[PDB]
Amino acid sequence: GYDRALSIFSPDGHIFQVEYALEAVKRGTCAVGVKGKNCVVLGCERRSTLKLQDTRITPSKVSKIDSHVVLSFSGLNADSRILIEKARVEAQSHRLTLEDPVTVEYLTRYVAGVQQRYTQSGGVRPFGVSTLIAGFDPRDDEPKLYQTEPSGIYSSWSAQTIGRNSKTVREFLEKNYDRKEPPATVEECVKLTVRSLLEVVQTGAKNIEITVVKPDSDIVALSSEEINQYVTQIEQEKQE
Amino acid sequence: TQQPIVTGTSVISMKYDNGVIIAADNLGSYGSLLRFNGVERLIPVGDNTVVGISGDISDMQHIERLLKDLVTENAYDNPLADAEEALEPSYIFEYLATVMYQRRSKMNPLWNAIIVAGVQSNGDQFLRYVNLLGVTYSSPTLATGFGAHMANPLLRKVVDRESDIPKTTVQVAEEAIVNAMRVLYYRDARSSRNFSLAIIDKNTGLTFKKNLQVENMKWDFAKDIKGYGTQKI
Amino acid sequence: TTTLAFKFQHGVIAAVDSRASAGSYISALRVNKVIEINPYLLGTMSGCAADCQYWERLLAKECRLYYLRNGERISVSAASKLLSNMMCQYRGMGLSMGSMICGWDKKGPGLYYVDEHGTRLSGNMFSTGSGNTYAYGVLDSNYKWDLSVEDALYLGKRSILAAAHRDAYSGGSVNLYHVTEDGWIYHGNHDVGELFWKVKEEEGSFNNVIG
Amino acid sequence: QFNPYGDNGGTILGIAGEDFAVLAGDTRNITDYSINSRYEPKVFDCGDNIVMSANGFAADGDALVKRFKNSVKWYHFDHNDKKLSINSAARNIQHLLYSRRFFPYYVYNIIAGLDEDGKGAVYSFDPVGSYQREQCRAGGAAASLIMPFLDNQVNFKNQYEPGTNGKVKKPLKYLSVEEVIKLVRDSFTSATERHIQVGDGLEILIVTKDGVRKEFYELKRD
Amino acid sequence: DRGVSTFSPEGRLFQVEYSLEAIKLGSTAIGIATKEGVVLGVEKRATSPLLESDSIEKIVEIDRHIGCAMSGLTADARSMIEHARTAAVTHNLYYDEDINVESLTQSVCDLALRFGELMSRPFGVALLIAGHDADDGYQLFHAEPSGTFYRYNAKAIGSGSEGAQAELLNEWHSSLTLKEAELLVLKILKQVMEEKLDENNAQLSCITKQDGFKIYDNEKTAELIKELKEKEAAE
Amino acid sequence: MDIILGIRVQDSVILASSKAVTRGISVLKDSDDKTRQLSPHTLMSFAGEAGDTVQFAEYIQANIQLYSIREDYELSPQAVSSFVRQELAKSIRSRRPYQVNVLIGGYDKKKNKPELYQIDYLGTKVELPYGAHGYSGFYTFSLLDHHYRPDMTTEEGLDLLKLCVQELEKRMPMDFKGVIVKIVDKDGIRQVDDF
Amino acid sequence: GSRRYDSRTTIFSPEGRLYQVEYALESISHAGTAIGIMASDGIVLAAERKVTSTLLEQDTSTEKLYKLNDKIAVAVAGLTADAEILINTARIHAQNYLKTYNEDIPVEILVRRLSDIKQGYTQHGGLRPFGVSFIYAGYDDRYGYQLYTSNPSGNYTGWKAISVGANTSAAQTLLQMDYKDDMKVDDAIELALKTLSKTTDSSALTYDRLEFATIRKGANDGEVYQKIFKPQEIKDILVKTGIT
Amino acid sequence: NNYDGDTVTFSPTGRLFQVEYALEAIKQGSVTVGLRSNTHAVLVALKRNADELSSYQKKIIKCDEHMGLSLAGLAPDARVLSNYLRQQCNYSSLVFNRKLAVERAGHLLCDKAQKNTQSYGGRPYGVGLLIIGYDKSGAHLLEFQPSGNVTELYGTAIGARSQGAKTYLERTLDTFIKIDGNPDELIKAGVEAISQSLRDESLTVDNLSIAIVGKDTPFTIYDGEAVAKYI
Ligand SMILES: *[C@@]([C])([C][O])[C@](*)(=O)[C]([C]C1=[C][C]=[C][C]=[C]1)[N]C(=O)[C]([C]C1=[C][N]C2=C1[C]=[C][C]=[C]2)[N]C(=O)[C]([C])[N]C(=O)C1=C([C])C2=C([C]1)[C]=[C][C]=[C]2
Ligand SMILES: [Mg+2]
Ligand SMILES: [Mg+2]
Repeated sequence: GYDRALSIFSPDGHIFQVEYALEAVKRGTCAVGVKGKNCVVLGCERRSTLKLQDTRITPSKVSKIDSHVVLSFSGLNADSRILIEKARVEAQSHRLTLEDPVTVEYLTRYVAGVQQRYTQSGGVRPFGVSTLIAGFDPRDDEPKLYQTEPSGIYSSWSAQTIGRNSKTVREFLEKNYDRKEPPATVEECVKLTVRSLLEVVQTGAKNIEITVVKPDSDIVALSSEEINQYVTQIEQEKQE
Repeated sequence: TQQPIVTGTSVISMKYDNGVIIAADNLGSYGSLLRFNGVERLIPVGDNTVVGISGDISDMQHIERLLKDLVTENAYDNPLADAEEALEPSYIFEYLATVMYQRRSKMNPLWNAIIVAGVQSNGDQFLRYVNLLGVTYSSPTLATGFGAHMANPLLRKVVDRESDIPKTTVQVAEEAIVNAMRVLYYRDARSSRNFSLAIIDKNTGLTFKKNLQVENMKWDFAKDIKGYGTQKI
Repeated sequence: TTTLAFKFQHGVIAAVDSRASAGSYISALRVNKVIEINPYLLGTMSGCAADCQYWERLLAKECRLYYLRNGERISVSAASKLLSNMMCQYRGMGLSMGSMICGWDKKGPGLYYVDEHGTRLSGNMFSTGSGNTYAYGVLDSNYKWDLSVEDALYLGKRSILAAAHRDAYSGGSVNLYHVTEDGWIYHGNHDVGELFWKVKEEEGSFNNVIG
Repeated sequence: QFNPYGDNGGTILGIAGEDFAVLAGDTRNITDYSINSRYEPKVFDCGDNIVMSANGFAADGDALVKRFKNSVKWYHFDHNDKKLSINSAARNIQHLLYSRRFFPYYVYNIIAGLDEDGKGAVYSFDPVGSYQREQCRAGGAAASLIMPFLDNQVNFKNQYEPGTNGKVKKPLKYLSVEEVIKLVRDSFTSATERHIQVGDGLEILIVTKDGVRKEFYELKRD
Repeated sequence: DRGVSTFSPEGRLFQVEYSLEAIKLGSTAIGIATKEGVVLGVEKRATSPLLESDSIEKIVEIDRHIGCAMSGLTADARSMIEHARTAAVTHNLYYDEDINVESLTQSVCDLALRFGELMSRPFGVALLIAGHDADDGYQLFHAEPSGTFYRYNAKAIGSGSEGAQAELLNEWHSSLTLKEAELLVLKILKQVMEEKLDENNAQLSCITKQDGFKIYDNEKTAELIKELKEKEAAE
Repeated sequence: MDIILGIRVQDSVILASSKAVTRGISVLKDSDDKTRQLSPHTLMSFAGEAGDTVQFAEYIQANIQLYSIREDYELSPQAVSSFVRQELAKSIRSRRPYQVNVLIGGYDKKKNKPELYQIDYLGTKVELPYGAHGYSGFYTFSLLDHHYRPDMTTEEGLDLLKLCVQELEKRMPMDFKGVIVKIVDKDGIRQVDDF
Repeated sequence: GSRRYDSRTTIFSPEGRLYQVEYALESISHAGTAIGIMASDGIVLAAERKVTSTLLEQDTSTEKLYKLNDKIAVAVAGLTADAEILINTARIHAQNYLKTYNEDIPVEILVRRLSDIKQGYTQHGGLRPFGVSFIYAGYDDRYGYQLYTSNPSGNYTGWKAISVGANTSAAQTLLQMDYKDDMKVDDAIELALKTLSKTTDSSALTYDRLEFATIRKGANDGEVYQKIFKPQEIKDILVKTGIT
Repeated sequence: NNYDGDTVTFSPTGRLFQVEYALEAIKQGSVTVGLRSNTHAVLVALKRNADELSSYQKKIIKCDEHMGLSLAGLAPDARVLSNYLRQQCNYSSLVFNRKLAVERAGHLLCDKAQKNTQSYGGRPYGVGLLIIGYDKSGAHLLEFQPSGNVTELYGTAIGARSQGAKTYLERTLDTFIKIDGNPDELIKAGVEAISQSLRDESLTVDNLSIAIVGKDTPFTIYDGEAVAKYI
């Protein structure tokens, strides 16, 4: 078999292949995650270079791993499918052997472990993907939001963004998001998520996707018109 | 798992004051057929060990080759192969015992009963038994097959316990062994008159006697025996 | 063997005998048929002694690793399932192991029956072993959810006694456990010889037996 | 058909004292109605103040002992010459036995020594690895002859104090090494009389904080 | 290109030496061994204020009697921790006892050089393994990706290591109490850290014979930080 | 386990499954639910050798749940039944086959039709208006042959099912401890708590 | 050893791109243009054969349009040999699905499977990727008519109208201009041919330089029919639309 | 230069540079001395610490009751090779009821190290070993190099500044060989030999490591206050 060590240390103590995988994430479309008091919202950019697209059948940016957990990403699209599939298999494998659905923290730890494994295994390259994993643990009303990256490190976030121009939207979230008082309602949480994407997106038409996840496996994706109403209200307040 | 085909009967042995004696007949039986009459079942290893083998002859020939190859291998990169690092009886036995127990554990045994007789570096007598099951034991007298039932009782009258060994001479021990071989010829239906005998002494070394015969047999009393009860003529 | 275990208002009772046999021969008078997996988890044993000890101690290894990875104690439901999954690997290979996994977790007190076929059953009351029928008789006629800790311990104790008396392959002594939300509590070793005569006098039972 | 198992007879006996332990066994080795050896050692000093005997099928017994002796050697290498405690040895032997759950070592195994508090310890096994610490245990051919005698004379079972008539038991006073050795010798002399596979010789290994000591006694050779 | 298991002209494995450079970029971790216990402390170093700092897990339990701190590419530590936990509990299964801290460390270090063309590269993380056993008492080990492990009375690893190690050189003595060690870790962490030390960006832990391995609460550490400030202002 | 029945009426599928579980000579449980929800509108009951039944059912459940998540779409009862059959047909020639018989009751939301599939451990699939496994059919099929209509209501289906259980309770030597009844229709799966 | 000669086909550039995937896409940009247009009542697949000869046997030739099953077809742009490897795998996958579930495979599931195979060659194995881009035209009862495209990266996306191969930039602009949502198959046929006629590098668009196919519900009642156009039929539709 | 990229490449002058670089790792390692008489064999090792808070890296490893070695270079490689010896010593005991000859132990180490010098992908061992033992032909001392070369010697030394100790032993040859039935005097000669390789630092209680094997002496290691006698 092909055993070649592709991810290796350089003289300055860097694994370039893992770092170049982060550059692939930098190229990817912007994804954002914001957790309110009783919900989490996942926002995703859709680049408008591709029109004549069939939005019914085109792979959505946010993917359900189980009925209570979702996964969005930034980076190589093809790479993300492999992580999503593995995650979905592990989710069912956990229910089958332990009789409880995975916690959001466990699922994140698994996906992060897969990413890490591909940084010190022979004949393979790292995943050019960073993920935002969100949901609610079984019989728990505390929101969960985690981030992973090609190296395999993961951590929990009150709010986080990844992908192209993520530096800008993170800047926005850092000054707008208050920890002492997070978005109390769904509206406030979505509004803040849309506002953050409007710093980067360009047009607020079909370029913004929003997915709201509430406790007890209550996951819904907002439509174009519903999002467009947020876009309208934000700019009308801005004209002042 | 197999069944033994061509077989060798009893191997008998005993310790005496300065060494060990071992003996076995020269027959290779094919069931009730006394097929082969020139089979050597005592196999010397160097000048300090004799391995006596009973049971399946094809497996005996295989073991014979393992021992021949063992001597070759021991000499490799060994300037003391004919001195301090020569093969000992205890080394040869433990090797065979390892092989026998491994083969039985794979359910493919060497269908044999083996007695390793020899004298160690320090002059100590070595006499130990091993068989197809990997079972091992040592005693002042050892015998396989029919020898266990008929020879041991005779040999144990000479050396009944450990303290009788220094009191037993080579002439007495050889005499006991030779008598035992005669008794086996009288009573074992798969035995032969012709046999081999080996003496390993700490002073005189290895003496290997071939083409020995059972002699001084009692048959004359047969003439008087008539019928199976009431018949007089 | 005879083992039993049942849920009630104040947790779960677990009671086992202590005999071991090799044909008609009583090979052991005092074997421990309960394993202390952790401070809140117990496992009863019935069937092949070796199988019971090996696999339930392997379960404890696996339950301990769960705590280290997750920073939290394993549920009774998950623990019972790990064990039932072990049984399914050696499916048809000739293992003989009947066990109850007793404990207290976030759902309250838990009790699962697991056997060598990979069977996994949740319930309020179970009894395994050669003398389980005798134990069930006493349990079924006297069990309530509203039992006091004192009355519940006695019921499990008395139920094993019933089996020890009639079943030839059950006896020796009775080992009692009481599982609470602060953990299991051992309630001693009770010789059946002494217990029988004591219960006979105090209760008035076993009238047919002379003493 | 090839039968990989056999029966080499023999009987073994372990008794735990307050600050000592004994492991005894006869020295006779047999197949069917024949004697292989009148002196074939069966109880071994395995190191770290531990004695062991695997009785039943000698080939499997020798293999187990050989493997445990090896386990002790590698325990020293891997864990900085740390002493293997008797409880740790017992657990190790369980795994050696269960490694052959589907092709068992055909032996009844007993080990003896001292626990970490210096008290006498005996551990007993079945052929597939179930074990436990015991005060008294006889194993092998005449195990059923000897065990009841030990229940009576070591644990004072069915023995009550005269005058009370069954109301008060005989108190469980500890036994000295001299008293234990008497019970061992009488156990084997009795077993030798009524069991054909028991006889020839008796070898006892006594374990104390000072080390391992041996005592040999002749038995009837019929 | 060149082999992964290649020796340099100086007699060192290139990849092992390069992994050591990655460990120098990692966040600071400090360990101090005393006769009352071993203290382990780490710099969390959150990359952003929105990152929930309590999810940063750079101190980890291996067994009840063994703890572990990490520095470098912390993602690489997860498989090492998993192996350590498995080795610790497996030994408990085979021998019905706790495993020696040294033996546990040796088991972890056996993974180190299992790389070639097995894993494709050495680990990019160093570990401080602290624990207690009956034979050798309270112990602190430093496990490297070279496969080498040294025992230490006190040790610092990460970006502020040589500065912290020089400070540990002067401060450590054989009669240190547990409380004194706690304040000493906090003191040296505060010295080498970029941001100002508090209960949210720095974590403490210890291992004692009685209570075993414990990670300290943020409320408990906050008091020790306040106790440190006052005693430094005292002279 | 012992008895599992199934009946497909006008607008639903009804599955009845015994509650007894026996080891040796003792009935360990009299409230066992011999069924798994494969999807919101697909229910599978099962009966066969100890242990194999639940393991197989849960393995099927996991696979269908995996499909549902991957495609964000519920498989038709026909598709699920075919998947299950193939797994059993694959199993029968294995080293150690899974000795499990199943009934799959589902409501097809596309066609707006209830569907009942009977599959035995060999992988023998048949679509039926009513079905059973083992000896259950010997007692009940004569009643079903007589009383069954395809335009029956759910309530009439339950009444005919009661008659089948009464006949089983009269003429079967074994005590199966009554049945748990579940209904599968357009609105999903629900349990009849009083039967 | 062998390491010396390894090109390392599955690595990132410093910018975070996959070299071989990018170079495979460069190869595909020189391939004959293929166009797919989805309408309300069907799908059109049109493709240009590359500089043919008069001695090429056209009626038995197939380099662009392939049938995966009765409901799904693909247009190829790139190395034909590479495409046939993938096509045969896709044909098997569709049959595996049909055997398992007793239903025809949903279009997306087939597309995802092929795209996952392409992805694998970019992440592991040390082999060169497939120098192929597909346009998938298919139908199922969930989403109805569907167009997809996949490329050597293993990334796939859905489309109303799309082009692959040469001059996709020019072709996509022309499609974006004239395409409407309420469009029909007969109109889409005309759009496809008109777009090829303007983007082609050849002097004039003729029947012998084209492969053409439609997927219509224009089959007797509720069912779908695949029509791979014959040389004479392509000649007729070229006259009908007013190109020749 | 161009021929040092891997172990599978000869240089134009017939040299194997990766092996030579592995040999270089031994020279960087701390000094260790080996010497023997006709009755006993002794190892003496200067242990090295990381700093004052650190412990002193162990240098001597036991292989059997009658055999053991001291290391110089990559310690993990010594652990691998010593583990291999432990297994080989043990295979000889379990199968042949025979204590492994020290000469044969050297032959096995040679062959194990050699395989790593001729194959692609792997690397040579980066450690040197001094093996001592007492077998049926008396006391023995071996020097192992990771090139594969194993040499039986009366005395030797490897590591940094090892030439000083080696010269001393070359002078003392006739004296220390005759030290029969006197373990303490043989150790003294070893401690005096290793002292010739010291600069700046001297032999302290936690610095010095000694091992001995002989006629009626199992392989035992002396560390800590057990070696204060010889300082
Ligand atoms: C009842 C007493 C008898 O059925 C009970 O089931 C016990 C359960 C038990 C659980 C844990 C520990 C000990 C016992 N079972 C036995 O005692 C079994 C019964 C049995 C014999 N053969 C068999 C059985 C069960 C299933 C298949 C086959 N007995 C044993 O397993 C025998 C072999 N055990 C011993 O002989 C033991 C000895 C001697 C011994 C043991 C077990 C444990 C510790 C020290 C000594
Ligand atoms: Mg007799
Ligand atoms: Mg059927």
